[PDB]
Amino acid sequence: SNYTVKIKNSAKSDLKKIKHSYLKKSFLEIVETLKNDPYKITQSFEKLEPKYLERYSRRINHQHRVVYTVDDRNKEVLILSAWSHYD
Amino acid sequence: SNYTVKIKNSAKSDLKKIKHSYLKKSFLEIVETLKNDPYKITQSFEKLEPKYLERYSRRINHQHRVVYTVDDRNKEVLILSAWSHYD
Amino acid sequence: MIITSPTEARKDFYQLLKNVNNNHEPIYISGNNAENNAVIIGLEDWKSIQETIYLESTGTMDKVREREKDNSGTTNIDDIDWDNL
Amino acid sequence: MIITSPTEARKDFYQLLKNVNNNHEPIYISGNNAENNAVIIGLEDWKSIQETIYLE
Amino acid sequence: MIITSPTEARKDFYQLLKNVNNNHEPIYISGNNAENNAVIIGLEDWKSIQETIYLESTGTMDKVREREKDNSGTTNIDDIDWDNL
Amino acid sequence: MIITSPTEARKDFYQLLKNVNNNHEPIYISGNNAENNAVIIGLEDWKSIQETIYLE
Repeated sequence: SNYTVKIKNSAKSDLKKIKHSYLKKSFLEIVETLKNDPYKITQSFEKLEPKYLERYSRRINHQHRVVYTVDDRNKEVLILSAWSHYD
Repeated sequence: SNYTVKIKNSAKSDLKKIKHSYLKKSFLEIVETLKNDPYKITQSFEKLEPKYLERYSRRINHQHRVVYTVDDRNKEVLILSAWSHYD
Repeated sequence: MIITSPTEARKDFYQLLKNVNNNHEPIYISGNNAENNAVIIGLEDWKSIQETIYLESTGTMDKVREREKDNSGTTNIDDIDWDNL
Repeated sequence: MIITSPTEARKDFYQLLKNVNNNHEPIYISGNNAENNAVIIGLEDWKSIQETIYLE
Repeated sequence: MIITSPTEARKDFYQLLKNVNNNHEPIYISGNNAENNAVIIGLEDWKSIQETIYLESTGTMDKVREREKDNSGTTNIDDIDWDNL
Repeated sequence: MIITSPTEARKDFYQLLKNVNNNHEPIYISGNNAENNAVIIGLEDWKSIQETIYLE
């Protein structure tokens, strides 16, 4: 019902691109869903392949995704990417 | 109905990746279409945006495109990319 | 730009679909709650848009724009030595 | 991927408008001919797409 | 792995669409030519695949796999100061 | 981007198989029962997709 949402520090450069592209509002709406139910079928939530690795994605918009995994044991969401354009 | 098909020299390295990914035959079918009619409605032919720049694409496979322009006066097709991945 | 309300768009919806495809121009749908504003685009025009954004997001268009401006010259495709590659 | 007919899109229209903006996924409208085929995309997603296509 | 000919796929087509969604198991169509070789997949199963291919083609999954492996630690998302960005 | 019904897909079955392999784009099948929807994709494209996902 509640999760800790963290981000790999090597992924924080994505957040600056999210900010400069005026997508911070859409990104933290995803963060709020990740805090409550990271499996809620909203924001085009998808289970990435191969599904045994249990990586997930949510759409910040049509181009960019939040890619993350979930530690169901300790109830913690690890954001691994918040920018889906090759830079 | 012939067109001349040229590739930018800086795009030659794309062809190396085409060859070693077994995409050569598909790429050469696109070339043969470009020689006859680079506007033929096959191979998922698309007019790229912004359309005033008059760039086009055809699909080598699900992932990779031939991106090109067309000199209609001289009947010359210029391939600018044949590999849609960063490496 | 063509702008209509959600109410008016819903009534004349079949004509809207016909118009986006005939005129190749999007219709904008603007209501009181700007949260639910949207755009309607003909499917064929959408595919060119989708193809472009895909090639942008892969870095292909950035590479294509550089290659247009470099002085590398061209080579006739029939001159490519495929065995050497 | 949400695919609907023109008639069902007409009926569920107001819900489609908010789903499109919430899910950031376009609704595909497909019918029996080309005059009936379109997509619905959120205005803000569409503006971001317009930015990606018209760079400096 | 279900392999069937184009003729038998066409005959049982309506049931194949049901089985591909119920079993979540793709159906391989293999005929005498390459142009008639194809795969039928349920739409929701396809969307997971489609989304993954997009993230792979943009290089995002490479950076995801890199960052999973590195030793950079994790900052809590509420601790991020967007003004120091 | 062909979006067709299961009935029309069965009717044009052989041309659709050719189209998916020549265009390297999937054909989407959307019926009145939205959860029996499906996708047809060329075999070679499918194999390249699978190896991209499952490569060690």
